Amino acid sequence: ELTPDQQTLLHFIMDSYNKQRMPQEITNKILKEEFSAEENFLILTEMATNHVQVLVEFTKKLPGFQTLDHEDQIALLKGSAVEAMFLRSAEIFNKKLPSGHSDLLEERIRNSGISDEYITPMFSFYKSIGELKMTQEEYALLTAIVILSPDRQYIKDREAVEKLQEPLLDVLQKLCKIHQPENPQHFACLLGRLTELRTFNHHHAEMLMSWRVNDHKFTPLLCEIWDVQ
Amino acid sequence: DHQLLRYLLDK
Ligand SMILES: CC(C)c1onc(-c2c(Cl)cccc2Cl)c1COc1ccc(-c2ccc3c(C(=O)O)cccc3c2)cc1
Repeated sequence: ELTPDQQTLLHFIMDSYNKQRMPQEITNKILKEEFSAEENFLILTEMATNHVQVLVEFTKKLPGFQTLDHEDQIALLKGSAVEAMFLRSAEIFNKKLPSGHSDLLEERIRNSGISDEYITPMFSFYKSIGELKMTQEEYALLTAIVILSPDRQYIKDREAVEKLQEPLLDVLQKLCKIHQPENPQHFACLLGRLTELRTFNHHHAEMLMSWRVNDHKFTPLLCEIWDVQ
Repeated sequence: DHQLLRYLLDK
């Protein structure tokens, strides 16, 4: 059974996770626009930059986030951005969200200048995680949990972060025990993703360099969050 | 450093 003091957390969090949202004028381009390596890339860039804005808003609304050292907020934001994106995109492919044009969106991803070494793992992650039949709450909690990771590089008060992350993990676990009494290893399976996600940061930094040397157009926001000269 | 992130965080 979930406590009152917890059921209030999950609600505020679940609240933020549905508050903001990507504009339909943008998300419609997965459908309308032509399908070329340039147009695909541009659209993918547009998606990322807007999502970054949604992330900040969401993250800010996370309980206790703002009491944190401002230098630590940047480190957390710059550290979970990509991982959060993978989850949102996973959700999209997994829930086959309508405003996602999954098939078409996978088209544009498959052809945007992304190395094969990266596309494969990217989708394998998508297939395996989809097969977890996650509830929007699970995605939401793993996100907040991804964002509030203490063990992020360049973090000063890592203890302060743990204090913020612990409460969510438990809420997530509590739920696992409730809605998944049959299978006890669910929670640990969920946490596994956390590691899988990490793996992708190495890969992502690569692709940024690749695109970069190919005079690929990013945005002032993305360049900031991902440290690109 | 980080003009945009800070800015968004203050809006
Ligand atoms: C800079 C560009 C070229 C880029 O480089 N690497 C990536 C990449 C890829 Cl390929 C795969 C995984 C992770 C990353 Cl980081 C991207 C594109 O990365 C992204 C980032 C975010 C979305 C997105 C988010 C929310 C939504 C929502 C909604 O939830 O409101 C609705 C509809 C569509 C939505 C799309 C799509 C692609």
